[PDB]
Amino acid sequence: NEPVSCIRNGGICQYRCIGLRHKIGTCGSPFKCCK
Repeated sequence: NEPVSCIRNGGICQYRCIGLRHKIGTCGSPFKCCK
């Protein structure tokens, strides 16, 4: 993928995210992109 996973943006990944955290995409499958 040219755009690479959401990690390229500099955000972090986690298995699950809570409302408090915001997700703009999915870092990976076993994790999600959240900040």
